[PDB]
Amino acid sequence: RRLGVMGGTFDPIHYGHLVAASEVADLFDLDEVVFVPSGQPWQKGRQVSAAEHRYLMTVIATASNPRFSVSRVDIDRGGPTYTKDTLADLHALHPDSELYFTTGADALASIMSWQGWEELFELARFVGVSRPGHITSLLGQLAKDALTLVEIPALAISSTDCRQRAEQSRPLWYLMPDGVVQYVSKRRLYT
Amino acid sequence: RRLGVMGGTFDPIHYGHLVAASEVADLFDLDEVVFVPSGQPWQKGRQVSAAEHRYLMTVIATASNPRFSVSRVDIDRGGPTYTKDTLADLHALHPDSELYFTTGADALASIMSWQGWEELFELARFVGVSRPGTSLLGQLAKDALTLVEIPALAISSTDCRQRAEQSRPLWYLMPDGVVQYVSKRRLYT
Ligand SMILES: CC(C)[C@H]1CC[C@H](C)C[C@H]1OC(=O)C[n+]1c(COc2ccccc2)n(C)c2ccccc21
Ligand SMILES: [Cl-]
Ligand SMILES: [Cl-]
Ligand SMILES: [Cl-]
Ligand SMILES: [Cl-]
Ligand SMILES: [Cl-]
Ligand code: NA
Repeated sequence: RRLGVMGGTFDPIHYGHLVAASEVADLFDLDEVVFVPSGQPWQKGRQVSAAEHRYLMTVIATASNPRFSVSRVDIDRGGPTYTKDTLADLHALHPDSELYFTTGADALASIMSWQGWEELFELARFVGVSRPGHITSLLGQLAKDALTLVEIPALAISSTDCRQRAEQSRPLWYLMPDGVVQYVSKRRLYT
Repeated sequence: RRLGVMGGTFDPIHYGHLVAASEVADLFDLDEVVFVPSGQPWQKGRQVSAAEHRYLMTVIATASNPRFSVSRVDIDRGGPTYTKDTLADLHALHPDSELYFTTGADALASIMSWQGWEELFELARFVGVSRPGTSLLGQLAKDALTLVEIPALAISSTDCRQRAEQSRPLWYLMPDGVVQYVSKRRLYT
């Protein structure tokens, strides 16, 4: 049994993320993908939206898919979110599943540089998903089958662009599910 | 009043097309957009799916949007489409609207090359849409048309058909109803 673990802040989630999870599930024959919204990033950058907003947008976006679910392990843990804690928690909850941790390739590079990965690679296989656009030699240096990079055209859609459109009152329709568009608007998330 | 005319083969329609139409409508303050599935393209290539399938997928995809609708005028005319016929038909149906014709930059290049572009520019404002990344340059230089980049057009009909052929999932690249219509009609097997 194989379980995908889609980590991110999901601020907001959009169709790029959903396509990514669907394609990774297909490529690696995953039985389910669990979306795990981050609790509080250690990574330097923008202040993220309140955790319950990012959780609810992720539930709304994934509800209709019988093979997707959403986990609160990172939001409920307390303190900053580390990938190794996420995988430990999910390994305990799903003891017989091989874990496939999936996130944006850039984000994954930062995790590996800052946190290291010998312990991470013992816990899960890793998949970095990248927007359309020497690194192979580097990938050959890594443990066999430990890390795969996958290009997803739909990741031309970005959370940054979605937030900027919302701030500028430009339409979000068809970049993300209807329910997420309306949740963003009626809770006034990105003004 | 301003009306967008979104021409395409829509084989299949996908979220890239819907984002593009929505973005053009916002940029140009269009009151509505009419999608017009075309006949067989002028350019030599694959035979597109039967017109009824492409029309139904476009209706399914746009039904929920109050500002979108679908027109049969090009598929009922028969043959490859002259854009001046499309614009004459839509002008008669919306005679007080200024028309904005939008299509893929590649289709627009074929229009400029094989159809009478001088007559065409009297009839509508032309907008080409493309994903980020030559006679068309002469008209752009004169501001006889405008090109708009749409990131979601990284999603392409070619990739959607290849995925269907290989039994790979189409979820979230296009509305659920289109995914299921493609599957249960076996369109790209
Ligand atoms: C840890 C690095 C050396 C290494 C991990 C395995 C992947 C093949 C990534 C590699 O990173 C890079 O190559 C460059 N890089 C990126 C760019 O991240 C990617 C990711 C995938 C493909 C290309 C670039 N970001 C965001 C970094 C942050 C800190 C240090 C180096 C970083
Ligand atoms: Cl993103
Ligand atoms: Cl609510
Ligand atoms: Cl009118
Ligand atoms: Cl002509
Ligand atoms: Cl049917
Ligand atoms: Na122009």
